[PDB]
Amino acid sequence: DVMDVMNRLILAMDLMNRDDALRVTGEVREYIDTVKIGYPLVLSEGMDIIAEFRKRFGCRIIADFKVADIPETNEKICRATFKAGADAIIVHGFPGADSVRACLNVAEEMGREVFLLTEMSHPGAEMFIQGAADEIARMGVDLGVKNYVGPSTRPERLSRLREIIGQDSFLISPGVGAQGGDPGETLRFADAIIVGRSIYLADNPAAAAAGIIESIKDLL
Amino acid sequence: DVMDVMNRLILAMDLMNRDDALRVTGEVREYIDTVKIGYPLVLSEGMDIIAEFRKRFGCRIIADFKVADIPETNEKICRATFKAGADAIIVHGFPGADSVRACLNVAEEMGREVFLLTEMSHPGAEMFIQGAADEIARMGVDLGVKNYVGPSTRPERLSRLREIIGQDSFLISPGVGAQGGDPGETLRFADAIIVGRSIYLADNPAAAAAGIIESIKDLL
Ligand SMILES: O=c1cc(O)n([C@@H]2O[C@H](COP(=O)(O)O)[C@@H](O)[C@H]2O)c(=O)[nH]1
Ligand SMILES: O=c1cc(O)n([C@@H]2O[C@H](COP(=O)(O)O)[C@@H](O)[C@H]2O)c(=O)[nH]1
Ligand SMILES: [Cl-]
Ligand SMILES: [Cl-]
Ligand SMILES: [Cl-]
Ligand SMILES: [Mg+2]
Repeated sequence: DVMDVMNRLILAMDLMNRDDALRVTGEVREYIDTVKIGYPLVLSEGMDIIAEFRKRFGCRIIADFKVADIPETNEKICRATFKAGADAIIVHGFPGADSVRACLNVAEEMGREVFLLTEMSHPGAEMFIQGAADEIARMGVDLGVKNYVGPSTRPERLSRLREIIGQDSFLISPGVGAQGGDPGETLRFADAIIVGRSIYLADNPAAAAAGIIESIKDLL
Repeated sequence: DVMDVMNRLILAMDLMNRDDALRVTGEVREYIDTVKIGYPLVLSEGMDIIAEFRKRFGCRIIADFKVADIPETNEKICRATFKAGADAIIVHGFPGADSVRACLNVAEEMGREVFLLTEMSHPGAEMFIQGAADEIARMGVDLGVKNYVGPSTRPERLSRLREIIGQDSFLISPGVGAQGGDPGETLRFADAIIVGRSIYLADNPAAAAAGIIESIKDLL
């Protein structure tokens, strides 16, 4: 009972121009039915971009908003985001359980899903997030979180996060390609990989996506 | 050399419809010249609301976006935010130094300021953020950050943050009113207080703002 991500591949659409974002997403549509839309695109083009993607493509939308406020503000952010048509939203765990619970409550009420971001993929994540991440994950499990995000760039950490959340939980993982993570190795632990620049900056994004999929063909 | 906030009072405009947000801000305009605009309003009404506030009120705009992504994405968020006319942006320190530096770089390029959020005001902040907060503040100092955010709801923690950053740094503080923080006590340590619901949900927002100011009149 998890979202059925085509080819285990989620596009991180972080182009900031509507025309370019629409073109590239359209070009890879035969390979990907799940698109992660974040603030680079939303702050450049408006929340109506979610509407436009739904209209143009047959794609699920994950709003990567890394929600990280107090409970009252988190509730408002989630409400606005789901109102706009996002299927799911990504929330930070480091602000604590009440902040996460606020998002879960709105998602339950509105019939949508929360993804909990545990450890991040960039070097700075080692300073504070890494040391909290196992506990953030355990907190997620205690709160009944079913969907998680963890880092492709640290296979040992991604493996531990998978252990904590169990095989039944859904885990997606960014940092593949540009940040150095390997698609096949990441899919040992994650249900789906998130890929941005490797696809959207390619001369031929469709060929780039098809190439990633070919490399993981035996894992589909 | 620091931001000059009228009446040491920053309005947290978290109403989610344009008409109400503009009306209430108009009602209190004689008391403030600095407005914090966050995702509740921006995700509901669009980034164009920032220019509209500048057109109507001439106020400074702090974009409270809790920026908490990897460096590459942080750059794009800051660029989109400053393009919309924000004077400053609030950035989480928890994701580490590289993520903060990404924001500082864009702010310098566009003539804007970064505010570093150290400890948060809500109960969940105790789980992970609080234990990292002094180190996050020292990181800010090392990075040359001059503007900080810390919690009205824990004056002893707010005082410690002031100690770390020094008297020359600029410190603003939310959690006043609704979350239990006291305006005058908070201004012992913060340069300015952030106030949302105690004003914008009041029967008479102007009288609410006037009342807060009366209570701190000997601190102005
Ligand atoms: O830990 C994380 C969490 C993320 O959401 N992301 C997001 O995943 C995407 C990665 O894109 P890319 O493949 O271009 O590196 C970006 O949208 C980024 O904001 C990440 O890189 N690391
Ligand atoms: O630690 C923090 C950091 C914040 O930015 N905030 C923000 O400050 C505002 C507080 O508003 P209020 O006065 O209604 O509690 C909200 O916009 C909230 O998102 C906070 O409450 N605590
Ligand atoms: Cl709250
Ligand atoms: Cl770093
Ligand atoms: Cl909590
Ligand atoms: Mg007083």
